[PDB]
Amino acid sequence: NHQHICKP
Amino acid sequence: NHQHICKP
Amino acid sequence: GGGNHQHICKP
Amino acid sequence: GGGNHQHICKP
Amino acid sequence: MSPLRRVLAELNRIPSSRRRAARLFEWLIAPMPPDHFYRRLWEREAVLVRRQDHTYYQGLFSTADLDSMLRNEEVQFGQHLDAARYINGRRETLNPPGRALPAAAWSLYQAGCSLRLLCPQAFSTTVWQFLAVLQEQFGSMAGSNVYLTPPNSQGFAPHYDDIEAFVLQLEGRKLWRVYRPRVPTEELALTSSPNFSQDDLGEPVLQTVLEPGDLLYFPRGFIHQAECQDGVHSLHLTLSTYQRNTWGDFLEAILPLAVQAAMEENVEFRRGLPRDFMDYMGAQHSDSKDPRRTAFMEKVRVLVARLGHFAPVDAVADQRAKDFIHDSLPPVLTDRERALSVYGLPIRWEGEPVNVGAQLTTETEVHMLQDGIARLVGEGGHLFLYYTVENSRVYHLEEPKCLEIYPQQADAMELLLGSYPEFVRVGDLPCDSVEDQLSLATTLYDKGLLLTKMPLA
Amino acid sequence: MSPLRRVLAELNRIPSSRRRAARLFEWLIAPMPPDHFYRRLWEREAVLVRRQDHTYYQGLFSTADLDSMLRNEEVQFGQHLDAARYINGRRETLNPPGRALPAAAWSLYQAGCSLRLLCPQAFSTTVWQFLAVLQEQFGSMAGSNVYLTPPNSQGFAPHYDDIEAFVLQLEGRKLWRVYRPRVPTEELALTSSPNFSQDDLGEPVLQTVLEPGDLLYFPRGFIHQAECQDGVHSLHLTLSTYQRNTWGDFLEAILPLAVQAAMEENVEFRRGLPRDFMDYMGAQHSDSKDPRRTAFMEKVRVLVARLGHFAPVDAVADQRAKDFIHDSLPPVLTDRERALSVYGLPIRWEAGEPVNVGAQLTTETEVHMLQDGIARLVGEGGHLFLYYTVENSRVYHLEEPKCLEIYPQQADAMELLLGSYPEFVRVGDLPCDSVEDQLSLATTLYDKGLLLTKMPLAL
Amino acid sequence: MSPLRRVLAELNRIPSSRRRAARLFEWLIAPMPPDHFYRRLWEREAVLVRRQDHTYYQGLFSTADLDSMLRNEEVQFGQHLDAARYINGRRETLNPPGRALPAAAWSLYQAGCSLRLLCPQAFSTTVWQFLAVLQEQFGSMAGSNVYLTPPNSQGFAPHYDDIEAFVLQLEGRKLWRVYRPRVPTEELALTSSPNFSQDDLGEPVLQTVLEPGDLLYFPRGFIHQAECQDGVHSLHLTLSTYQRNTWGDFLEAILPLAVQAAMEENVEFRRGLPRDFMDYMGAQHSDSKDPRRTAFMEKVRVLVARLGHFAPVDAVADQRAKDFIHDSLPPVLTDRERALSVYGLPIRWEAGEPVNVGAQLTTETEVHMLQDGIARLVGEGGHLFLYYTVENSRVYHLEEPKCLEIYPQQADAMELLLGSYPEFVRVGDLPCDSVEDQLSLATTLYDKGLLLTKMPLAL
Amino acid sequence: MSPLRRVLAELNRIPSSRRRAARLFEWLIAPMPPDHFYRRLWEREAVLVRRQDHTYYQGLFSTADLDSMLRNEEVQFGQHLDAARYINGRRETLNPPGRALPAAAWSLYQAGCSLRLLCPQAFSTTVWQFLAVLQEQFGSMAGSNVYLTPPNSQGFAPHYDDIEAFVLQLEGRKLWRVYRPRVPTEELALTSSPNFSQDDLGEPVLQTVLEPGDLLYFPRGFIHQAECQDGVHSLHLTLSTYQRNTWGDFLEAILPLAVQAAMEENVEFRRGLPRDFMDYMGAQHSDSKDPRRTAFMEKVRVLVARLGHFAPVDAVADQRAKDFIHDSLPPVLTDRERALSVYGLPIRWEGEPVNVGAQLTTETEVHMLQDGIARLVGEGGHLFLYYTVENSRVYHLEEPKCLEIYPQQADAMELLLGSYPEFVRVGDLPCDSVEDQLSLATTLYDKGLLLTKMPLA
Ligand SMILES: O=C(O)CNC(=O)C(=O)O
Ligand SMILES: O=C(O)CNC(=O)C(=O)O
Ligand SMILES: O=C(O)CNC(=O)C(=O)O
Ligand SMILES: O=C(O)CNC(=O)C(=O)O
Ligand SMILES: [Mn+2]
Ligand SMILES: [Mn+2]
Ligand SMILES: [Mn+2]
Ligand SMILES: [Mn+2]
Repeated sequence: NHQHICKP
Repeated sequence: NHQHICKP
Repeated sequence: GGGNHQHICKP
Repeated sequence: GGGNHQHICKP
Repeated sequence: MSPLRRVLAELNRIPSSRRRAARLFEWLIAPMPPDHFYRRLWEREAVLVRRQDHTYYQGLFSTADLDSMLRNEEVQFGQHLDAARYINGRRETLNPPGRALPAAAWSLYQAGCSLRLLCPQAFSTTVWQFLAVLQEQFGSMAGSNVYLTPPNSQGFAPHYDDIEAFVLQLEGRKLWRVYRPRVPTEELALTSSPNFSQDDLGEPVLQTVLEPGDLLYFPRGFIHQAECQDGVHSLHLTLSTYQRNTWGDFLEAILPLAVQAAMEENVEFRRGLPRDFMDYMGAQHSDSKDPRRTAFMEKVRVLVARLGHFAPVDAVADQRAKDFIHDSLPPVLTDRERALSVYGLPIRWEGEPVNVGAQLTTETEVHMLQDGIARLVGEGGHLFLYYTVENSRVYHLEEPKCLEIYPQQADAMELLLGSYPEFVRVGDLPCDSVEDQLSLATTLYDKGLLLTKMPLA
Repeated sequence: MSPLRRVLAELNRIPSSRRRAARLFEWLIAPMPPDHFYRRLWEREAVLVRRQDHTYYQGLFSTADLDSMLRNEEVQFGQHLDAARYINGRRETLNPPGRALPAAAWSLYQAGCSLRLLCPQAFSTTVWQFLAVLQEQFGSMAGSNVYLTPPNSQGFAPHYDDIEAFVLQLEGRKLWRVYRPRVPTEELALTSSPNFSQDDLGEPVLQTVLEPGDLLYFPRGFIHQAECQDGVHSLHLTLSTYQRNTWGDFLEAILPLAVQAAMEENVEFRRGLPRDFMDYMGAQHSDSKDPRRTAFMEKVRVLVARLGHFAPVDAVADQRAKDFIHDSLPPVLTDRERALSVYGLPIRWEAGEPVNVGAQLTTETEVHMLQDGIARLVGEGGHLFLYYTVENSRVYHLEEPKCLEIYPQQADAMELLLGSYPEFVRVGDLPCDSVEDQLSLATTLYDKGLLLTKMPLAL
Repeated sequence: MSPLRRVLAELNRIPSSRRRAARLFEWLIAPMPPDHFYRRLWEREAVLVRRQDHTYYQGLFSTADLDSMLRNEEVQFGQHLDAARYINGRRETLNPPGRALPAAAWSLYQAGCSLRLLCPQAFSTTVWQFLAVLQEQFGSMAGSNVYLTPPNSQGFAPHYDDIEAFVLQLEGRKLWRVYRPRVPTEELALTSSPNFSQDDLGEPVLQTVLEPGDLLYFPRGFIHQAECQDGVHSLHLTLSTYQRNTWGDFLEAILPLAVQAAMEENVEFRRGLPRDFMDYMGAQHSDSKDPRRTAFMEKVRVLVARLGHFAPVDAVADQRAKDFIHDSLPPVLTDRERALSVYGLPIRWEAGEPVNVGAQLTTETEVHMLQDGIARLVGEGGHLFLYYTVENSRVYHLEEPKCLEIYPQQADAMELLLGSYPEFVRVGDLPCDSVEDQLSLATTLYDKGLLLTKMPLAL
Repeated sequence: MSPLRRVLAELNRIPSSRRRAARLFEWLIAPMPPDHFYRRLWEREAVLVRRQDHTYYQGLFSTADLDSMLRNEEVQFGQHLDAARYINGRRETLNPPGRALPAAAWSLYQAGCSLRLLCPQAFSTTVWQFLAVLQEQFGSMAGSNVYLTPPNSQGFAPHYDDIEAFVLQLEGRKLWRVYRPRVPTEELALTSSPNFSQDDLGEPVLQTVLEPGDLLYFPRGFIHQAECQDGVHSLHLTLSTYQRNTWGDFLEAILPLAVQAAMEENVEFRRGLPRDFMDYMGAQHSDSKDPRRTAFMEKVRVLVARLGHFAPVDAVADQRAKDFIHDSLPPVLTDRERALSVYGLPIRWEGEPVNVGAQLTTETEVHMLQDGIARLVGEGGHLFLYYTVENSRVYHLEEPKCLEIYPQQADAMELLLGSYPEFVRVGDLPCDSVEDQLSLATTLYDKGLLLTKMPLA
């Protein structure tokens, strides 16, 4: 869902 | 079958 | 003594 | 300057 | 002028970046007082702020910007944009491989899918500024996402997140339902939850139709879901923060270092275990009445308790700061800070380089560019100044930037950090010589970590 | 309008991308004919093209562009910019750690340092299109470096590079000195050379002052060096290409596959070695008068020769092609190609909803590859993959091999489109099994931005 | 019969392996009582046991055994043998590369070098049984090194080790010097120390000449050094144990699991940190008069203490036990245990076919673990595993964690056998669900060599 | 005295190890002449030698030894012993995890399974000596396996192997069926084959009942299967060799180094490929008539052919030798070689070290301990002497053992290798000084790579 990390 | 290598 | 033309651009 | 008693035996 | 453009113009006139961050958060939750929020609401309750000003966020982000983002920027599916729909109580993700082109993105949208942009701050400079300033007052990385839902649909299945969320309604209307932690273990959850069914949810502690300009905050652990009704879409930016910034995480770092210090400084941690403790300790003997077992348990607790004495609190406090300096987004400078820093030096190409050769002098009055750009940390037997100025708008694109601070300047580097925003005359720095006062000042300035009262000449 | 701006305006008016590349190369070495150049000059001699038009490269790149770049971009020292100077016959590189701020960069410049912008195509869209087009007719990755040297100084020590170089003079002037390969092994060298001293050099095969607009070309292996003399600086863009694109590099890939295949297909390669060959073969026996030795050498040569029959040429060709699609820079589309591709669909957000939605390909749709150097069909273990360049970054290998699988029921059609360029093909005429096989391919390609319809779609 | 040979003969006549270990330790420090030793001497004081019986260790290891070993075994320098000398207060180790041949080893010895045989238990079966038994009552891996020093020389520089040491004098005599921990941090030190100089030493808490048969014990942290003086050599075996077996090492494992559990089970650990704690917490603030700081330190101490309630003691206990089964040396069976185990089944090849085939366990079979320190049941993610030592090499970690899974339908029975030792249990009386569950376990254990029947099987 | 014990006693009286290996192979295939075998049979045809002497192999290996191996040694399932049965045209392997105890091993046997010991040379010293000597004349690693099959059963499914096989019938009787390569690609196969069904096999080129003392040889690629009939078991030792020792493998090493030398020494390999060769080369254009394509193919073949000139044959010849020195088993010394080497120095412990201090002198007559123990190879810019003396009886247990040979001794180290078995007086070595003649000799001797005519004093 809401990914706190800009880009994996 | 016949393994030419002593031990893997 | 630094290098020269850097073609690939990696860098 | 080498080491001493080697307990674990790995060595 | 919209309240946002106005508050930004207001921030550009505020000297302290700390005062600038406070004010911005004050603006984000207004009229609600920040002290009340952090005291009674933060991490405690779900809060809805009915703004009654649909222009409150005008200028932050809009759908047109997202559309312009798919056309120009290299927006990538999965990497950046996510498309999902919620139907029949099941969360499905329609993510084609490759680049997210306007034609494909709007196709999914029209199909009833919702679009979530994972790193708005990497494209929109407005969102970057927002997050970049709000993080200074959160003391933690201020992430963010953008959700766009089409009329009469739900993009996501009910769930909770591992971060403190601030939902900002940008366009349209959306029906929200926020629930309080279902069980004790879900309150302030460590990790995000799976997608839930409607059978897992209790009654909403909050259920409202967020209107553009409204703000909805809710703690990690609070399940939530939203949906668009008949006739209109929805667009919001969810500001997140405080991921893994709990006392437990602080301990995770403290403990290993604690047991180590103790074993070195206290013989009681170096004493051998019982030669036969395996005869009464272990799941197998979890039911044994052997008094020795109770003695062992007692010895463990007593020893664990004694660790608080050896805990390197300030050390881990710095490491977390270093990691934060690393997680932070690059600072957004005010016109004044720019003009008074290396970034504003009138050195350009007019022909030849013009106005080249500005020099700092023992008379120059300086002070850190901002308050949340640098952090002094001592690793190994050395001291390093970690900074954010060279950080990318993409989480960890770059690596921990720092510069070695030599002891002869340590006292001065510590002063500069503490005296902000007070202008310090370089000639009156706590160093051994003038060569040590000018070098530091020059080294910092050139790095774009310092600024002067008057522009250099 | 500057010649560059005109020629670019011209490229946009040309339908074929293969023709654009050619036409642009023609423009680069003009008045010299591309035909003559590739037949007599290329990889053979150093060439100077005195343009006599200081506006020739106007619009390409300027010192002002560089100043704006260090200011508006995250130009990293060592990663994007190299500051260096040459003095006392010693090459020194003083690269401050971190971002290259205008203040620092210009300070070094003032100090007598040359600035070399490593990947200009990453920050300049004009330079990107230049190279993106030239790479097509080069059939090899086209890269470049911009060099800015201050007055009365030399930034680099004499040396030679591992690529074919086309030096373009953009501003100011510079004294160049190019030498022919010093020795046989240095002719068309494989790897760049170390820094040389004037003592290692002979006489220049060419020594001249390049003026804005001029072009100086020279093959890998040709030592060279430049310097500014009068009180004027110098700015040039060196376009480079053909790195590790030699016959030896092609054999490197061939051989292992050859010998392997030869062993699986010919018993002569599966026969055991002599039981006692170590008795007459080896460094300690380079002189032995043992007949069995000469027989050994002969058998090796005979087997080596026999490999030519087992060489998987088409395979290695496609691999190199695949690797080229990977190294390639993203394609620069013409307004025409854009408006007729998925990129130019008028579907965007307006008011409160998507406008002009529903573009659908039909069997009556006439199509053809968006360009000729954007895709390449390659087989691998019964699997067929179509590799493309449309999703590549302007930063070499910043992305990874992008592809999409092609099922056998489309192979023939996909193979057709690749060769039919730029001839329009009715989708309903693609050689497939079903109408659902033609539309699926055409659709899967159009949406991916690898195809272009004869007319814009509005269904 | 030498005391060693007698005591060994005695151990073979003792049914319990736990009692053998104890009895053997009793023999080691005799006349001193094990009880007194572990309560007053162990890890506290250096101890000397003047045996007054030069035959005490006869049969254990001899210099002749070493000579035969370097000759009949592949003794590798640096890997198995260390040759060293101490002169001018400098420790030097001259280890020739490769195999340690008698000629080379004795040459070094003649030159004044001490030979230290690192893993004697790998080449000597007598030393193996010695340690294999002693490890059981130590509840920790028991290792040893043999030291052979030539006359009028010192092989090692003064230092202290990280293990509990029991020096056994086998041949000749040596002058020993043991010191108490120089400083607090050196008491029961964690890691071995560097080589020390006489200047770093104080007065010896014990200085004596060890005679064959004597035992000198001293705790980790106690500096020591030895040397030969008269024209006689010295040979000793130093038995060591308790490496990294401290309370701190137990906490190392506990804490992470504790804090983790505490966070998953208590919201106080899941609460967020202060937004501005970096304002008063950090090296640059070790002096701040900010109240919030004292509150911070207090909250940390309060939370640290609260961890005692979340500590997974039984889990870490079993892990350490598991790791012990892994570090353990293979069990030395008594003729009794052998004849009654799978190892002593009379089934072997004779004539042209296997003879005496068909030994089958029955419900009427009385059994019990082959020994008490060979197995350990450990749970891991809903899975139950029985780790054993019977397949371990005499070379530490030469093999990897050997185990076999235990299904829940047997857990109770398997847990029973582990605690019932050495009480015989009728297989038909094992607490399982079915008769097929008792036989399957008993059979699976017997064949694995982890069980022993009351009577030999002939069915 | 059995023919084996007698041939071994005969080998212990033969000076040259090369003559010792030849003689042993001569004994293994007798009466058949080795020159005939290697000329017409080796790698060409399947051969059966009807010995008519059931005591021929007496002493080599027996079932009692295997039984004694399971009881004493640490024989491990899978690692060492393998148990398999062939039923209903399917190959099944019954391998319990753990150690192979006599009770378990004989249980499987009685059950109808066959047992195969993978590394007989690691346990039996007799087999080691056999293989250790036979390898010197094969110029390749002499592996080996032992198969034990119970009466009326087949342990293995039909198949071929990747090595030249010499089956030695030790006990019992067994029905064998050897087939010639089925297809051209199977002749002298590179890799072993899967298990075959009876439908895949053609007619046997050979079908016989091997009796104890008989030998059956057959090339890689030759499918084969055996089975025990009514009343008796079978036990044989299959000696293998020549695995991946083909001309193709030699090329695999040569080619990469060839194209490299060429590209450095010849500009024609440094010339750029066609700017548009992708337009006519590739599977896509495999059908195109473009003349340029035929020119390309022609240029490739011509260039490939020119590689034979740049092929570093002697270099790869050494590398293969180095790898063989690494693959080899440790040498089995004869009483004489032992007495005249470091291994036989009367230096022991009688008290104190007695007879310690033997010294080599410029008068001492020396020569390599054997012919197949050392190999001189030059890597980097250095020279190294690789040797087998310190090799384990377990394939690659240890790693490549060597010692650096300094140039001043290179000529002498080359001589010693070539002049074997001729005794060379140390004082007359091709070195720069006496210090260089004694050092080498001493360095080699102490390594156990050299021997002296008369025992040192
Ligand atoms: O908008 C939705 O359908 C879901 N939104 C979220 O989960 C969020 O903003 O954190
Ligand atoms: O400009 C210089 O001093 C050197 N230039 C180059 O080497 C080049 O452009 O390839
Ligand atoms: O014997 C010596 O010189 C030193 N011995 C030891 O350190 C020991 O046995 O632990
Ligand atoms: O004996 C068998 O059943 C099979 N034997 C072999 O495959 C062999 O010896 O190479
Ligand atoms: Mn959410
Ligand atoms: Mn076989
Ligand atoms: Mn160059
Ligand atoms: Mn010691």
